[PDB]
Amino acid sequence: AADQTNPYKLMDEAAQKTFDRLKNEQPQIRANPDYLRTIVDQELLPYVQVKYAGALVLGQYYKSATPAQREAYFAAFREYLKQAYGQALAMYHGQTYQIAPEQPLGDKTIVPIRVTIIDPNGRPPVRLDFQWRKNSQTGNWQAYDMIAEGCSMITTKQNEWGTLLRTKGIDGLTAQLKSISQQKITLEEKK
Amino acid sequence: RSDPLEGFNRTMYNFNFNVLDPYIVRPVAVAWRDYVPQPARNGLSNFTGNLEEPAVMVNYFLQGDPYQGMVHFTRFFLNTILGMGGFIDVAGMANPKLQRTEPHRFGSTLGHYGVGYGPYVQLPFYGSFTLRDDGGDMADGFYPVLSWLTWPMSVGKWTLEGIETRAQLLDSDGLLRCSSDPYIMVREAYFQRHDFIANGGELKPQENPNAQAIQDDLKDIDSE
Amino acid sequence: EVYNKDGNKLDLYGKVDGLHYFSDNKDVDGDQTYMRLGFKGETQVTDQLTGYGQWEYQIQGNSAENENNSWTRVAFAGLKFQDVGSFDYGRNYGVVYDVTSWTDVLPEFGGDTYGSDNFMQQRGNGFATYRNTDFFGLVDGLNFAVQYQGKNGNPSGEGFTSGVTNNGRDALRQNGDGVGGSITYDYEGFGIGGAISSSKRTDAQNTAAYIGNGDRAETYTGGLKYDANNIYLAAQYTQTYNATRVGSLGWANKAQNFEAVAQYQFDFGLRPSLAYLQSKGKNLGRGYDDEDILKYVDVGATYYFNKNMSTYVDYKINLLDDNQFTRDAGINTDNIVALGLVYQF
Amino acid sequence: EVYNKDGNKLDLYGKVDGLHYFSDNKDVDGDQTYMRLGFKGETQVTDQLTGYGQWEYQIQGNSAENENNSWTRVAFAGLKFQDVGSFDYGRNYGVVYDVTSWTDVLPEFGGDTYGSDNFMQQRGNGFATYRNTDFFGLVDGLNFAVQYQGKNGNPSGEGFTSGVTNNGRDALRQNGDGVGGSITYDYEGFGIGGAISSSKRTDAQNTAAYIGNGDRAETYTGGLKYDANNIYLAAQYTQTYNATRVGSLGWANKAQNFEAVAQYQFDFGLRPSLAYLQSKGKNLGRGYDDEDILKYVDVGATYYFNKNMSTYVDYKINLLDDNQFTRDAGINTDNIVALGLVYQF
Amino acid sequence: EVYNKDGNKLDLYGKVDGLHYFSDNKDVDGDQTYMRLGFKGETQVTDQLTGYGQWEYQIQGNSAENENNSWTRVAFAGLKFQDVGSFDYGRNYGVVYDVTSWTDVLPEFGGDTYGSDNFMQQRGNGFATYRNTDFFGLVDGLNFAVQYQGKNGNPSGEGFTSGVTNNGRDALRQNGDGVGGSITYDYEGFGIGGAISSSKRTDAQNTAAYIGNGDRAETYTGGLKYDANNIYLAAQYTQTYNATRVGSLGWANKAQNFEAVAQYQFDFGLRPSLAYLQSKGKNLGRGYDDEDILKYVDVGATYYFNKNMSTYVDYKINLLDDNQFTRDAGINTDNIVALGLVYQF
Ligand SMILES: CCCCCCCCCCCCCC(=O)O[C@H](CCCCCCCCCCC)CC(=O)O[C@@H]1[C@@H](NC(=O)C[C@@H](CCCCCCCCCCC)OC(=O)CCCCCCCCCCC)[C@H](OC[C@H]2O[C@H](OP(=O)(O)O)[C@H](NC(=O)C[C@H](O)CCCCCCCCCCC)[C@@H](OC(=O)C[C@H](O)CCCCCCCCCCC)[C@@H]2O)O[C@H](CO[C@]2(C(=O)O)C[C@@H](O[C@]3(C(=O)O)C[C@@H](O)[C@@H](O)[C@@H]([C@H](O)CO)O3)[C@@H](O)[C@@H]([C@H](O)CO)O2)[C@H]1OP(=O)(O)O
Ligand SMILES: CCCCCCCCCCCCCC(=O)O[C@H](CCCCCCCCCCC)CC(=O)O[C@@H]1[C@@H](NC(=O)C[C@@H](CCCCCCCCCCC)OC(=O)CCCCCCCCCCC)[C@H](OC[C@H]2O[C@H](OP(=O)(O)O)[C@H](NC(=O)C[C@H](O)CCCCCCCCCCC)[C@@H](OC(=O)C[C@H](O)CCCCCCCCCCC)[C@@H]2O)O[C@H](CO[C@]2(C(=O)O)C[C@@H](O[C@]3(C(=O)O)C[C@@H](O)[C@@H](O)[C@@H]([C@H](O)CO)O3)[C@@H](O)[C@@H]([C@H](O)CO)O2)[C@H]1OP(=O)(O)O
Ligand SMILES: CCCCCCCCCCCCCC(=O)O[C@H](CCCCCCCCCCC)CC(=O)O[C@@H]1[C@@H](NC(=O)C[C@@H](CCCCCCCCCCC)OC(=O)CCCCCCCCCCC)[C@H](OC[C@H]2O[C@H](OP(=O)(O)O)[C@H](NC(=O)C[C@H](O)CCCCCCCCCCC)[C@@H](OC(=O)C[C@H](O)CCCCCCCCCCC)[C@@H]2O)O[C@H](CO[C@]2(C(=O)O)C[C@@H](O[C@]3(C(=O)O)C[C@@H](O)[C@@H](O)[C@@H]([C@H](O)CO)O3)[C@@H](O)[C@@H]([C@H](O)CO)O2)[C@H]1OP(=O)(O)O
Repeated sequence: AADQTNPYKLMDEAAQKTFDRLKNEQPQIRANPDYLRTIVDQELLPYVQVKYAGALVLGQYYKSATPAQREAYFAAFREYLKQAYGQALAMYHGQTYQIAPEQPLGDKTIVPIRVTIIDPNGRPPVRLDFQWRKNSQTGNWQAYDMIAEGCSMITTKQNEWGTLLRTKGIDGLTAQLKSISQQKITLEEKK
Repeated sequence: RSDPLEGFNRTMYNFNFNVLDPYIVRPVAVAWRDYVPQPARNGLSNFTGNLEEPAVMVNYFLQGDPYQGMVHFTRFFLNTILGMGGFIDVAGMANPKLQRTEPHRFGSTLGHYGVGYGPYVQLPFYGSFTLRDDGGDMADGFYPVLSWLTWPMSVGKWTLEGIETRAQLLDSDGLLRCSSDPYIMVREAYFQRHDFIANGGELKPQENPNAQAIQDDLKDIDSE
Repeated sequence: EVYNKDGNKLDLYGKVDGLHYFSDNKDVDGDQTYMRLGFKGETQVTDQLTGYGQWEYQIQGNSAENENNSWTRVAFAGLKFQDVGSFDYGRNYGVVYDVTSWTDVLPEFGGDTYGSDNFMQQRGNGFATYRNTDFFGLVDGLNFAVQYQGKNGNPSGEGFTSGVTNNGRDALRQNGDGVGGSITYDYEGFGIGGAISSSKRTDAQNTAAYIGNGDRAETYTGGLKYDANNIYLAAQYTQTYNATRVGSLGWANKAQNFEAVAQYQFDFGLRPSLAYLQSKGKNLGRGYDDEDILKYVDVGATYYFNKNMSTYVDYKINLLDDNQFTRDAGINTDNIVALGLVYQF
Repeated sequence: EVYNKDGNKLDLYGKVDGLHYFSDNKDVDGDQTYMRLGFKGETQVTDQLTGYGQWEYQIQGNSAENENNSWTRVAFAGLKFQDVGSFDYGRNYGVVYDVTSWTDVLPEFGGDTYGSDNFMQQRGNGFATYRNTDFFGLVDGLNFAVQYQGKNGNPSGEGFTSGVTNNGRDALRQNGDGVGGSITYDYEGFGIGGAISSSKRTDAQNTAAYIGNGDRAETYTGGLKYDANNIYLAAQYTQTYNATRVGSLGWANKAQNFEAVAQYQFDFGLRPSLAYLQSKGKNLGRGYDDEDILKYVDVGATYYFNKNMSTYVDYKINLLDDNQFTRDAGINTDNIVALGLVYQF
Repeated sequence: EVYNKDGNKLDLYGKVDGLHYFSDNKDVDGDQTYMRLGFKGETQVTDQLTGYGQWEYQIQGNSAENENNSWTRVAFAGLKFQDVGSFDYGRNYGVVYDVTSWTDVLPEFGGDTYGSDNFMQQRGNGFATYRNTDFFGLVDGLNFAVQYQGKNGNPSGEGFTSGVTNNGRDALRQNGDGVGGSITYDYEGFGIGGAISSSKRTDAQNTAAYIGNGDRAETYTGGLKYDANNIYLAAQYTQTYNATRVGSLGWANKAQNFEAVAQYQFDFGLRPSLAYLQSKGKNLGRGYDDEDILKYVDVGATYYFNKNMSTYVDYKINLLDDNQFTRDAGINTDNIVALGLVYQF
């Protein structure tokens, strides 16, 4: 699960568990892409709450308001987050996962946590800078942001989902998360 | 809102933002932020605002604003007389309610009564450009204080203003290329700064569609 | 303010003004800095009979070291009873100023329709005023006063044997024994005032070297004031005979002064001020027929940083032509720009 | 007192004099409104040494706005040591005035026998006075002092040569280097005094255009006073040699000035005052013989409302004639009555 | 500091000086008692904006009771922000005076090369000075300032058809529109200063034979100071063109004047002083080739009792010789000794 006092330790443990599960069950992911999402739920979804990380997907639109717009950012967002994490994990074909040390974060509302991933085919390293936040409602170390290779991808859809919400409202993105979560992962094929 | 000229206005934007920006504007922005001291930059910023103060007050009077019209008049009088030509922010520290305000050109008055936006064209070496706001800015050249500036000195102020605003945008330059299509987010960003309630420039930095509304009820939302 | 003991309180005050004039006349432009110094004391003799005093002094700081230009503005003292009125003797304001005080709230160009020691139109010497407040405690806003003037004539010991007094001056600011009174009323935000004064003229003022003849000069005035909801709107009409100084060469036989002011108060400190002044002096006994004494429009704004310092600007639009009569009198006919800083402590 | 810091005591005193004159002689008729302004600070360097200093100013408020009259009354500084004396240099009072101050106790009149800068008779300029208290702490009430006077000549603005000083004056106010002293004794109620002074006369004071020639101007002045049981009695007779100014002609060769006053203090503040002064000459020149320079009787009362504001009425009756001697010297020969109130703070 | 309420601060300062000059020259011998009086207020408007003012008066106490010798020294007002510098308009000191004040350490003498109202070198009228401290809060000890001047010239009321000003004076203090600035560097005792001045002169300044003529007048200053370990050493040399007044003859085209002071404040109050002044005149007109205008050495000491009371003796040895140039100009060429007594409060 996620720790309540050390956010860096929880992130390092979650990254190691995800890498070990993918390597130990590599044939399972290829045989069934949906199976990788279930395994990622106990590795990457526990470390980042749906409500805490409700900015990358259905952040500006849908949200948890409007009575019926609840299965896009709070209820069904756990499966969508696992599917997104599973697709990225399935892209690698044996990439090494480096766990960062337990750096001192202190008492603050913004706890930046980053990891290092080195591919074995010679590709440039990708840094997963999952920033955590000490939310009062949820005491677990849940990441409030998702940054890949140094780029702030947490707010990528924040400024892009407003165009669809200006006409269809918050109900237009309610089914967007359901289709993404139900969609299987696409593993990268070597050419 | 759909806009004409879909074939054009795309290649020019890419060339202006991926070739001219990281080769000329970017190297000069780093030196300006570091080599030029902060008090020097602050003095230049207030000088540009003072030259447009006797011009934005007329815009408020045309639409009707006795309270806001006198606010700009006091700022110009104090900056020119008690600040030696507006080199310092005399009115900024004189009253907490008399701080710096975004200038309101002739385009604000036109949009208050309701005018069409028209086509959008990205002028070279200028960036965003529109016929109603940017194209309607050629109306204050007959008023005093602004007519005293010739073509070479006037264009220098525009370059200085762009350089000053580049320093504040250097810290958040990663979001420009974060989106798949940078042209889409740039057009919406400029439109959101000139299509507020009853025009009047841009509104406060907030998002109407339920901004930070789910953070107050995350106790039972984060459990799933 | 600086001393409060044994029932005596002293309120030291003043104001230092650094002012500059911008005009093409080359006669009033340049440095015009000046400072005001004085105190305002008050002593409580008993529970009913009180007393107070006031003194002022203006020193011009634009002069050189070899020249000094200083004068006393007001200097008077007297007692003040609880409910029967107050009486003070000394250098104080006249009776016409009690009604004209509502239309001279302009920052710099104020009170240009009269002059000091001129038929009880401004501050004068030897003024004995008896003023009663609230009509002996009967109605609110109804105030009245009665003033008397001494005798001032030719300078003492300088080639003069008739009309000589210990405080003699030139004939341009001479006046005899006169009596005047002013009545004002303010019920709720609306003010109504009117004063009637009459002062005798000395023998030196009846010579043939100056225009204007008559044994007694009578002055009439009247105006309305409105100061409510941070809005100022006042206008007054004045009709004086042989009282207003038309530049040099004595006074006009008949002048019809008209003043109107308008001011607004903002929440941040800016106080715009727009006023119009008119002076149609007719019945001139020197062939000049109907002429204009003073007519200009002043537009400006005053910004108050705090209760002890403020900044103001002014723009005097002089629309009066410069004919032969104006040149001889010496009245400015061109625009003058006034701007300066005031620090009141 | 507006400053009470550690050894930085400062007292700000002053008053406003609102008075009016009524007399047959128009040369003094009118108003004599003036005011007094100045500070008075005292320091404390050590347990024994003590520093002090005061300044007084007087400006006449009866003048117009085109001119003003200003002069410094007293301006001096010095140190005071415990039971050994004190020396201060500057504009101070003479040693003779220490005994003469018991006579001129009237609110407005009194002290008309002499004039300003009349050697050691009133407040002079360039006075170096050394004063002692209680005779080095030996006896009580016995005090003595000495004074030295500087030399003043013609102003340096115009070519006069001979004796010219920076602080130049006219030919009727110059003085030379003189030495003076005074001895006073203060008993229980009763009091006696005596002063002897002598000032050198410059070459511009004994010309052919002024009556009275000589080199020395030694003067002798006595004194008697009694301040007990709320009554005031004072008598003083003095002999002046070539130092009493008579009109504007010059100085009398020998004059016998006698003066005596009597004042009573009431419970409610009434202070009646009576005084008699004579200035009959003895050895006048240019045809004058046994001519009275000044002779008048002053009777009046003073009402004390409190310690700050007081009212008084004065009535002076001139007992001298109006012959050619008084007309030539321009001496007032008419009764003067002045009433008013003063406010001191 | 006699008033401190709701952010308003008023400070009263001044001194009394009794001077008795001893010299053979008749134009300077005699009493020279003067007094300084003024106030210094400061109002805190906001946290980052504070208002302030300054005023001072000088009244000579050596005059008689019928003459006035009072004049103003400094009278200006301005606003001060948190850290941008300081700007004030009014009667203030020039930019040159900010650098040349290092050698102006003598109690009474010193700084005789320049004069009052001599362009932007001392106090004057219509002075607009902007002073910045610590270079907008960037470095320590590096300060610079700029100044502006008016166009005061001939008096308006003198019947002159040429350029005139309301606050006019004689043809010895007029100045046109000019600009000036100064830069100063501070350190642990050591100091570097320098000022550059250039002001236009009116046409009336060079109408008659005024020795020195020119369209513009330039002034370059510079000096070093050392104030550490109770040691005061300063030396400033400047070269001015048509900016130093020779006297009653006119102006000097070229003037090379250098001054240096040396002081060492002892622990027991005494503060001995030693200064030297020199002024060389070059390119003079009317046949004068090369002569010295002013050259003397001042030796003296100052003894402050605790903080304010001080007694000082001065003796300046004049090295100049009597000739035709000094007689026509009117400059003393003899050694003088001055004694004073300053009581500050
Ligand atoms: C606090 C900050 C500290 C400083 C900061 C920066 C440092 C430096 C700043 C100043 C440097 C300026 C450059 C300079 O300083 O320049 C050079 C120096 C060279 C370079 C050095 C640079 C150094 C840099 C240092 C940098 C350091 C960082 C020398 C010089 O000084 O040049 C001189 C000229 N320039 C200036 O003086 C400064 C300057 C002129 C100023 C410009 C206009 C005024 C602006 C407004 C002020 C703002 C208020 C705050 O410069 C200009 O241009 C514009 C320059 C822009 C900046 C100006 C800022 C001034 C304000 C100061 C800040 C408060 C000046 O020209 C003419 C001027 O005449 C007018 O009077 P009139 O009223 O018209 O009569 C006005 N007069 C003034 O004083 C202005 C005013 O009073 C003073 C204002 C400031 C004072 C303090 C105010 C602050 C108060 C604050 C209180 C809180 C003025 O404006 C005018 O139009 C009219 C009027 O103002 C305009 C109306 C005003 C409206 C304002 C109100 C609005 C408020 C807004 C509220 C909403 C006009 O310009 O005179 C001679 C020319 O000689 C003649 C000539 O040809 O005219 C020859 C002669 O003519 C003949 C003929 O042939 O006809 C020949 C004869 O034989 C004979 O026949 C006669 C015939 O009998 C009769 O005529 O006539 C004769 O007439 C003579 C005189 O008249 C009489 O002796 O003048 C030049 O000498 P020259 O060049 O060396 O040869
Ligand atoms: C609180 C304490 C109070 C006091 C305590 C004691 C009380 C008693 C004091 C007074 C008694 C003294 C005796 C007396 O008072 O004596 C008699 C009275 C007799 C009875 C006395 C009884 C006493 C009773 C006591 C009671 C005890 C219980 C009358 C009289 O006063 O005698 C008179 C003389 N004596 C004095 O005045 C006092 C006296 C003066 C002497 C000066 C001493 C120096 C001052 C000390 C300063 C103190 C320092 C702190 O002397 C002295 O006894 C020395 C004693 C010192 C006394 C002063 C000290 C006071 C200061 C106290 C401070 C603590 C005086 O002689 C000449 C004086 O001239 C100079 O001017 P110049 O040089 O030109 O500038 C100087 N002028 C001064 O004023 C001095 C100065 O300004 C004032 C003094 C200071 C006062 C204030 C100071 C306080 C300030 C402090 C502030 C905090 C002065 O010194 C000089 O030179 C030198 C020069 O200063 C420079 C001095 C150097 C400075 C050094 C200081 C630095 C120190 C260093 C410290 C580290 C010199 O003495 O003049 C006539 C003479 O007539 C003539 C003449 O012949 O000259 C005739 C005529 O000439 C002719 C000619 O032939 O040329 C003839 C013609 O036919 C014709 O031809 C024309 C020809 O065409 C053109 O010429 O002219 C004509 O010229 C005329 C006038 O000039 C113009 O009308 O004078 C005499 O009349 P007469 O004899 O009766 O007939
Ligand atoms: C705050 C209080 C409340 C408000 C005030 C009160 C309310 C209203 C005011 C009263 C109303 C009427 C006033 C008026 O305004 O009245 C009328 C008005 C008409 C109606 C208008 C409205 C009225 C109703 C309004 C109702 C409103 C509700 C017109 C006018 O004004 O009439 C005028 C007359 N009356 C007055 O001015 C008011 C008035 C004058 C004053 C009277 C004295 C009263 C004493 C004061 C009391 C003190 C208080 C404590 O009298 C009086 O009514 C008495 C009344 C008392 C008034 C004083 C009030 C003081 C109040 C103070 C309270 C504390 C005046 O007569 C003469 C005056 O001259 C003197 O100077 P001199 O003696 O020379 O030195 C005295 N001059 C004064 O100023 C007095 C003084 O300075 C001021 C007074 C006080 C002011 C300040 C007080 C406060 C002080 C401080 C207080 C803290 C004065 O007394 C004297 O004698 C001497 C002296 O006072 C009296 C003696 C002293 C004793 C008293 C001491 C008491 C001690 C107390 C001890 C316990 C005497 O009266 O002059 C012309 C006449 O023209 C001539 C003439 O014929 O004489 C022509 C001409 O002559 C000829 C000739 O033939 O010789 C003809 C030629 O052809 C030719 O030949 C030549 C020839 O060649 C050469 O000569 O000359 C020529 O000479 C000229 C001049 O001399 C020179 O140009 O004068 C008249 O003009 P006209 O009638 O219109 O034509």
